[PDB]
Amino acid sequence: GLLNLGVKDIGEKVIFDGKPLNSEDEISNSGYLGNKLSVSVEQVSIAKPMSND
Amino acid sequence: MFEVPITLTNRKFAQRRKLKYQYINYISRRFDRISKKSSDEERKFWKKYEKPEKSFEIWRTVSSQNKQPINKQKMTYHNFKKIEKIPLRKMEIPLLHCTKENKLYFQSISRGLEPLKTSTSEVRNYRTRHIVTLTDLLHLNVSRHNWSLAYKIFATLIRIPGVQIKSLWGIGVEILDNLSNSSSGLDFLQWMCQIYSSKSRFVQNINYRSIVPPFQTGSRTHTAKFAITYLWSSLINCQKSMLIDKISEWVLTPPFMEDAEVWFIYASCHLLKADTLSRQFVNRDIKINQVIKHIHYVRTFLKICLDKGGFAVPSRLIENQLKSFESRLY
Repeated sequence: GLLNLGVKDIGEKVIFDGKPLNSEDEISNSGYLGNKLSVSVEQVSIAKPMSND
Repeated sequence: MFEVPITLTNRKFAQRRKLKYQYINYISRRFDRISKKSSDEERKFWKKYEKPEKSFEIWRTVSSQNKQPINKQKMTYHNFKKIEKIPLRKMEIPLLHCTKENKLYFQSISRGLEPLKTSTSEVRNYRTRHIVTLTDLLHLNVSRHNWSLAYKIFATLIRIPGVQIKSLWGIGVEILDNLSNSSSGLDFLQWMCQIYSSKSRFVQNINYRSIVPPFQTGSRTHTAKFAITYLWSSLINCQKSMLIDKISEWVLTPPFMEDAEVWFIYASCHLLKADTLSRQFVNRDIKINQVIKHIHYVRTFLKICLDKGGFAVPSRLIENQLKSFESRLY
């Protein structure tokens, strides 16, 4: 279906930290942003209408 | 003898769990400050752990990255002697607020000595007392292959206020093994998965008494034992009327998008169609390219059974089953 086929065209949303690891004091210390979300959605499903109580 | 579905609560069993789990914590926080140099007191203790909620026991399989080195640092008397004194000397002030048998219970369970008086004995309530009488004869007559009498015990047991999910769905073979003037047994499993089925998250921080996950509740990431029972027993019954479309539509409506066992049975619905329809009784336009869906539904729903977590299937044998279905397709 078009919904599950559509959630993989808008795939990933990534950020990083402002915090450092305090690693080896190198250019790898400058080349380190932190750790990274890659929050994504790989499935969307519509449920037939029910009732909750 | 048997397990009784009671939320029985006494302060004596509630203080002695409030007494023991206090003593576990000081002697484990003692073991923290020796191994490095070498508030409820129960809600604090379970934050170390992860309750299984699919099983009674968290089974950790061995052939993985759960290997471990042996600590050859054995325990002698001189390590066991002072790691237990100062938590016993720090326990001394609430041990007079407790009863005269709780302090005696405590120093018993300070040195091993697992107890012998079970909570089902000394309740003396007259309402739980007829529960414990009716639960045992319920489990006895089902064990003794007696069904008209167990159906009378179980109709009386569920009408007493205080009973639980425990007795309800497990020994509902009494409708399944009656089959004389029956309500077919599967209408009761439909009663179970219509009122108890909730998709709440297992919150794990509250201390669960009298409701236990692995065999009576149905949270997220844990399909209920009675929900998947109503799946298999309504597919075996669905064969034995020879309605498959009535359940193949019905399984389609929940997206149980975590567990793999409901995807095998959702493949197994179409596998019974591709075995029943592939007869054709000739000795030819739509019946050939309808089964070509039912082969393709078994193949894609078996792959998503493999896509989810651990539930292995004989997918080498099923393709020997499915190709034998193809031999009459051609």
